[PDB]
Amino acid sequence: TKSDAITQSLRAAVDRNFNDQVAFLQRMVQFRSVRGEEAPQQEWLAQQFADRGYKVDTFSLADVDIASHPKAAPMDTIDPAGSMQVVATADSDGKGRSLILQGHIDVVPEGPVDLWSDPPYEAKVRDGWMIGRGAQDMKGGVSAMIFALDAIRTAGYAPDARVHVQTVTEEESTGNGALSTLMRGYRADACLIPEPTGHTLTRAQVGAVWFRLRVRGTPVHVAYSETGTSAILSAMHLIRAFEEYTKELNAQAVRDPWFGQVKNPIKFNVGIIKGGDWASSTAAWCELDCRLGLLTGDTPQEAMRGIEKCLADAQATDSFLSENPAELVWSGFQADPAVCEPGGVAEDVLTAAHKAAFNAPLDARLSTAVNDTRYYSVDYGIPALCYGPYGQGPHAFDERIDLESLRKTTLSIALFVAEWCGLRKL
Amino acid sequence: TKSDAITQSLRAAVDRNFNDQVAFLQRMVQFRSVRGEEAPQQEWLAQQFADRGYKVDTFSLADVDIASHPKAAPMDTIDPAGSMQVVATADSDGKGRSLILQGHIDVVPEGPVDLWSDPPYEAKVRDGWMIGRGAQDMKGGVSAMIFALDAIRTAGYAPDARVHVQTVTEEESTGNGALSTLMRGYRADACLIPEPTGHTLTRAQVGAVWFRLRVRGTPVHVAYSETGTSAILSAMHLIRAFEEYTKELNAQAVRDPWFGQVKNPIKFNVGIIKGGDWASSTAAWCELDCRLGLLTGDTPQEAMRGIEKCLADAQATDSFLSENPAELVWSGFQADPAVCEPGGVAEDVLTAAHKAAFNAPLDARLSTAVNDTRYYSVDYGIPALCYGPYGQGPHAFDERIDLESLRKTTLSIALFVAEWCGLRKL
Ligand SMILES: [Zn+2]
Ligand SMILES: [Zn+2]
Ligand SMILES: [Zn+2]
Ligand SMILES: [Zn+2]
Repeated sequence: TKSDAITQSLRAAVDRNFNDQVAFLQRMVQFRSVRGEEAPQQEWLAQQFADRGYKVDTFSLADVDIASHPKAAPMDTIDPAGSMQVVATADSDGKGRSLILQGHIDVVPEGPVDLWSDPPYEAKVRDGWMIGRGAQDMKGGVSAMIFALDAIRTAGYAPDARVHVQTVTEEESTGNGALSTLMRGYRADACLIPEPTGHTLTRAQVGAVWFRLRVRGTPVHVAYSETGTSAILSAMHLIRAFEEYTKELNAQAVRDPWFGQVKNPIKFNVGIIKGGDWASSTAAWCELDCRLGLLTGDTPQEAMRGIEKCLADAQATDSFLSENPAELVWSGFQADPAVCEPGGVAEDVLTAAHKAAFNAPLDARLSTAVNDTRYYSVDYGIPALCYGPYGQGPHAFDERIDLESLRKTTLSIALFVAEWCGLRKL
Repeated sequence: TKSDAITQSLRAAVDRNFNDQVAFLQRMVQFRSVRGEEAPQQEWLAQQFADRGYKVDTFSLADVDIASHPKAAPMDTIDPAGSMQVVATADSDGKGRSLILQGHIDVVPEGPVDLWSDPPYEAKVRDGWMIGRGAQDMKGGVSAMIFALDAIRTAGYAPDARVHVQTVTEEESTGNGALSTLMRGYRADACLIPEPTGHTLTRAQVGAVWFRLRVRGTPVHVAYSETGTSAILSAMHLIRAFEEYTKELNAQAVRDPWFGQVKNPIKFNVGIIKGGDWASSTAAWCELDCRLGLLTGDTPQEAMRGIEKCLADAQATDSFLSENPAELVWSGFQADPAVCEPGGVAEDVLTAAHKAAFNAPLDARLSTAVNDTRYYSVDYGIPALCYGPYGQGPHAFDERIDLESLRKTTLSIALFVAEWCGLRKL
């Protein structure tokens, strides 16, 4: 009765504030916070936190000397001094369990704007969905965690333990934002990141390596092409080589504890290609930006050695590459895989919070995408939960988030905070 | 003999003026007259022609309504109103045969500047060679044609017939600059273009078609790669299809009366590639700029239909393309092949000039590259000769011209003009 009344009041608070929440998310989605362009979104979030009475700490990857940590990933052409993190702290003298709530506010490129059916940064709301780049992955989740805490406040309460609310860059490229919050000093008894898991807990997740191949060739006139080579055709040779390696890796994936019975869990992608200068000249250069997954039994340095070996073996079978060996650039992720070890108390609390919010059991799922919980649990021994709202089209056209999923997910997170941290009268 | 005397005075004249010729050529090479950026080079040439007493006509592709000609080729992103031609005319009441001397002053992109051993637009001279983009192809030949006429003047003569000296853009991409000189009204009893043929007459030359393939595909999270498709992988499928088609075309090439015994005379090249947005997103787009040659019995229209069919056939067999057909864009050349039929009087005169200058018989060769002689002969019935100096590396790193060759070729052209046009004493 005591317990049901507090729950029914948080539910009330979440509904009361929900119209504001959707507006809040729309504003976020309208920030085109692609890589390198996140500062305005973070400035806004900082002021939003200030408005709610949090102590606010904003700092860059350079402020914590990011490259000094062995798990920091290389930053390619992006200046670490411009890559901004925001951590809001509600301090407390309470006896409950402290919590980190974290989400990323970087979003992946929208792609060809003409292929979206509603514009990617307008945040059009339609038939109970909001369409936008970042709406699902993961600004929706970010709105859910902030408003979970607003709901507790609206209901007349405050968490009975220290809480940090973290908004980070670089999740989609390195993970260095998440890592920097830990380098900066922030700890808690648990961490929850509301990636768009469709109301599931991510039980295990792959890691990943980003790498760029820079290929040369011997340019000649097309008329004399046999006397030269093409860097673009040689790049294609390497793509085929990496595809074969990836098939070999997936044949071995059956030995993995968690992903053993999943079909082709290791994914290889050539995401960006550029090369050549002239339709009637042999291409002298070609660059490929790639990604390769790794499983729970692998480390990134093992996967990097494997990548180097695959490339070394493939250079020998191409004439242009025997005279012009391709350069390998570590261009981003060197990311650990992670497991949410079953049987933890944090998961028990989320199970009960989920039950109350969705009137269903909490399902666990595998993920062939990376997420930032890995830093919290692998590197800092913090129980970490990846769990969030439902939507469609991450990294795709017409990415969209289910607004009723979001309401329920916001409630679930609020209920989680209440049990995990405990409540006190505001 | 009297003809031997005139030849010796022309030999002396070319030698006297050669240091000036080299400085003139260096200045030309120092103009980075890549496509769209040729106007300063043309403004300088116009003035150099005015300084020599020629009547000078400069006009753009727009000024002749280029697109109105059936042999005009598409201009892609390049504004015809800014593509400048220069035609210098030396009128005569003489009874000799009139002559066009023509060269292109557009140069192909230099490619990775760090892979040149001497910078591409510095025109360094070392060990009897000049290194530079355009030095061989074909600013060298332009200097030769200009200084051949300067030698005739130095020796105390003028050509005894009308001469037009033409410098044009667009040879490396469409041929529209050459065609515009003819649409403007310029005619003569013969035309000579000093492409760097290594002191050979080009007997026959391929045509060519430029085309761009614009792919789509369905972008997803690499994590769910199989859910979607890669536009990059689909572009590769098309490249393979065009390579197979080119193979079939070369199988049929045995029936060409000029190229029938050449191995692989038809060349396919993918010169430029761009695609995708993100290492961890499936590529939604990919664009390829290509070139395909065609042989002397083929027409550009027929080649174009063949390219369209090859593409149509290949769309069927790719998943992403089966639902997202790639678009073909005509991107430049729609260039006729050409033949310099043997037995012509112009060739006889060139043969004599060549023997006098080089003490060697004139060899004739086949070319697997297009040149602008096609318009003069095919479209306007003007006997046209492609013949010029020796170098190395057209469209390649460290393009260079042999200065001893340049000097002798300049004499050869002077001797050709003297006999073709006749000479009168100043
Ligand atoms: Zn995410
Ligand atoms: Zn993502
Ligand atoms: Zn040329
Ligand atoms: Zn050329």
